[PDB]
Amino acid sequence: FAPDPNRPLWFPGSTPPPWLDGSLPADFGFDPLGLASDPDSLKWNVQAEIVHCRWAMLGAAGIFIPELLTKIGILNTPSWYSAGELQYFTDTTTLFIVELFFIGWAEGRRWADILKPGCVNTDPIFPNNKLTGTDVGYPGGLWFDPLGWGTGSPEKLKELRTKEIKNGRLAMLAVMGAWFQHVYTGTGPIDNLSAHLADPGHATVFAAF
Amino acid sequence: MRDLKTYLSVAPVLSTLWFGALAGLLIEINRFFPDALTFP
Amino acid sequence: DISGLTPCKDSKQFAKREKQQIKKLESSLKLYAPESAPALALNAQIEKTKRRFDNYGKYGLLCGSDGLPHLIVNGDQRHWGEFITPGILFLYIAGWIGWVGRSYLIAISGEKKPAMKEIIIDVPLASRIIFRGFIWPVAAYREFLNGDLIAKD
Amino acid sequence: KGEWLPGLPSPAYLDGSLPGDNGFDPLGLAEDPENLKWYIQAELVNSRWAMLGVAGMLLPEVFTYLGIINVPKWYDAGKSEYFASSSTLFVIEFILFHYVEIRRWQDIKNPGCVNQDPIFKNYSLPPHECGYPGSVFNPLNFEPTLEAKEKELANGRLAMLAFLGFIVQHNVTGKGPFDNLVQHVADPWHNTIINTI
Ligand code: CLA
Ligand code: CLA
Ligand SMILES: CC(/C=C/C=C(C)/C=C/[C@@]12O[C@]1(C)C[C@@H](O)CC2(C)C)=C\C=C\C=C(C)\C=C\C=C(C)\C=C\[C@@]12O[C@]1(C)C[C@@H](O)CC2(C)C
Ligand SMILES: CC(/C=C/C=C(C)/C=C/[C@@]12O[C@]1(C)C[C@@H](O)CC2(C)C)=C\C=C\C=C(C)\C=C\C=C(C)\C=C\[C@@]12O[C@]1(C)C[C@@H](O)CC2(C)C
Ligand SMILES: CCCCCCCS[C@@H]1O[C@H](CO)[C@@H](O)[C@H](O)[C@H]1O
Repeated sequence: FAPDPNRPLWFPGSTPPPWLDGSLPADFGFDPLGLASDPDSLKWNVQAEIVHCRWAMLGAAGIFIPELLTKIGILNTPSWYSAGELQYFTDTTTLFIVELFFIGWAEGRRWADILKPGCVNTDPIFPNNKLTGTDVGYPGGLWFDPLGWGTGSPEKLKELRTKEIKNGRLAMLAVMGAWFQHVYTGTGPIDNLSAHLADPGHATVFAAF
Repeated sequence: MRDLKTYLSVAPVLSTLWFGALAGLLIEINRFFPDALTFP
Repeated sequence: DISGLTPCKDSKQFAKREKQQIKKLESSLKLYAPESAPALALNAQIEKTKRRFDNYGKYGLLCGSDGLPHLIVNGDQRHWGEFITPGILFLYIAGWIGWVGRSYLIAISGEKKPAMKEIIIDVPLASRIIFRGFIWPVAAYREFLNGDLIAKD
Repeated sequence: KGEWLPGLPSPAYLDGSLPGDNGFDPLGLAEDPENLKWYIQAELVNSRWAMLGVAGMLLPEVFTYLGIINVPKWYDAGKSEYFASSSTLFVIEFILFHYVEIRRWQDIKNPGCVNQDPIFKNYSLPPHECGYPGSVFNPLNFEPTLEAKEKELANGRLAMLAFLGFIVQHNVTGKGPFDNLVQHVADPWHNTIINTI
């Protein structure tokens, strides 16, 4: 992961900021507000972007795959927007508290990783189970990298991480798109796509007045 | 970034943030527990 | 009861005050449609007044010859909820604030120019200090015995 | 020496020599050595009392639920009728504890003052460590190893947390601990702290 001063930029013909160097994957020189000027801020922001990207990828899958299969009839899942207010085997509060406990353990160990890199790579109960990762944000090991694709040449690793970051950015945009589309149109996302494909000249945002 | 965090740690800005949070807390407590003369 | 006061559940002046407040609120209700939002807002005020008076009755407050609650401070065991318990809670919050202030003033004392951390606050240091006031009575007591509380000049 | 929060460095004054040291002092209560010496004794006595208290509240209720014995609840045993009336019992307790706790305090102030008994000057407590008298207090001659002290402190801390749980559960439900456990285990997913609020 070496400097790349001739990489494509978000704004062709401009000069990338000095802190955006090109060693990080998926770097296009985009930081107009100077939010990552400090090295510590950049270190924190990289991890924040990674976790946001992965969570939004899972969210995009969970919204768009089940709702496409409902329109085909392979599944009969309810709408994603109102799926939170349905009745389950337990009330929503205890589900949220159990999720808080479990995800809090996981997130606290991730926080310990961020603050101190080695720190938490070893099993608390069985000393022999270790995470084989090396860089922060990529824990590795049998649990988070069973197939071994997470380690390799310093050149294929950069592109493998760039694909992840760009897919996560796209999913991050898509989740908010689905949310606002449901707020402003009153129907599902696949309905919106089909309606827009039927009448692209009219079935848009401006078809609300 | 560092300089802006230093500025946000200056006395008046921290004071207005702290007192705004305090005022919001007290206002919400009074909205949900109004007209308290004693402590049951 | 105490000092010639009667409980507010018995005193007729308290009920008369409650009736007059509701009557005053209901006179402005006549100027609006029964379904309008101002009519809905004055009804909420009427329910709030009813709940307030019912609570003042239930808590067991003493009322004078004017229909207004009167506080008992001397130390009566059936009136601790008016001065004693709130006072203890206030003394716990204020001691918390004072102890967190004292610890922060002590922590920045030994620096090159300690007046810069008094106008530009070291927020991480304050975050470290802040939650030490939860056990402020124990520490305040313990620096009293050892002698780290008072400067002997 | 373990870590209560993996990653957080241990405080300097917590050297790993004391039994039960896991580097847990986020609020800096034990920074002064004079305060730490006092807090060790306080922890030992509080854990030892909480152990017996938790046993006394829990076990007779378990044996009452099984039908072997029939005794009142821990929160109801106070207003029962005994042979001596509550005030007399309190006065006797106050006198006896005023003796024994001052005898113990004299040892905390200086280690070897009150080893000898007044009435029978022949006997004396052999030299020991603070909080661990032994001899008469250890009739069966169990060896005070580091493992034993670590177990004692761990079980005592668990007992203090159990006592706090008992008090809060009785305050918020009005029933005893074991019946709360039975109600929870009967249907875990609808009998939690959330359903009582
Ligand atoms: C993530 C990508 C993405 C995609 C593919 C779509 C696609 C669509 N949106 Mg949409 N949207 C998005 C993000 C996206 N949106 C975001 C982030 C928001 C929140 C501001 C919205 C808010 C929104 C509303 C309020 C409405 C739509 C509507 C629509 C449909 C009609 C087209 C239109 O009017 O667009 C309008 C687009 C916008 C207002 C903002 C989109 C800006 C995104 C971020 C850029 C996308 C292009 C970018 C180069 C990436 C390309 C991806 C590639 C696959 C092409 C169409 C299916 C309409 C609909 O339901 O049709 C009936 C409609 O009413 N969208
Ligand atoms: C660290 C905070 C702190 C502490 C511990 C004290 C403590 C004390 N002050 Mg004091 N004081 C303070 C701040 C503080 N003051 C400030 C900021 C002012 C200027 C407004 C004063 C003005 C003042 C006067 C004029 C008098 C005292 C007096 C006293 C003494 C009696 C208690 C009293 O009257 O309180 C009353 C306290 C106040 C009226 C001021 C309180 C101001 C706020 C609540 C404190 C906020 C501190 C800081 C902003 C928070 C630190 C945050 C940090 C973690 C980053 C007591 C030793 C009296 C005395 O000497 O008699 C013995 C007296 O006459 N103080
Ligand atoms: C959009 C977004 C962030 C956008 C930020 C942008 C553009 C910032 C840009 C800048 O900072 C830079 C780059 C550089 C600066 O110099 C300039 C600016 C401009 C300041 C994050 C979204 C992030 C969105 C995320 C993480 C969403 C995750 C969603 C999940 C997990 C959804 C789950 C569910 O949908 C399922 C799966 C099933 C349902 O039934 C239940 C639920 C729970 C609803
Ligand atoms: C002694 C004790 C209880 C004793 C109970 C007894 C005798 C009960 C007796 C009875 O039941 C019987 C027998 C029979 C019943 O019929 C009658 C009664 C009377 C009801 C509890 C102690 C209970 C003590 C407790 C709960 C202490 C908790 C302290 C904590 C958690 C402090 C933690 C920290 O201090 C550290 C560790 C490090 C800091 O840096 C950070 C913080 C967090 C501040
Ligand atoms: C919420 C607790 C953490 C909040 C941190 C906010 C910025 S912390 C901030 O950092 C500046 C340097 O960048 C320092 O000059 C300043 O003293 C300090 O308060």
